[PDB]
Amino acid sequence: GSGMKEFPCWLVEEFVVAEECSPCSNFRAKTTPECGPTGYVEKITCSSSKRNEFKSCRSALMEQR
Repeated sequence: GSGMKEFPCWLVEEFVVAEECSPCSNFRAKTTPECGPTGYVEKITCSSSKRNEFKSCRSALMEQR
């Protein structure tokens, strides 16, 4: 309707994967869209204002023997 604008910090700031992405519970994924393609969401912090966002990463490459 109005056109609310909501964005992350990694899109406008430098982020650092501090916490690898992991599976999303029944509510974790149902609420987070990042759990759609990979289903695993990591925790990246932005050096700018130290902001931790919920991103999605590949687990098959992060840790797959």
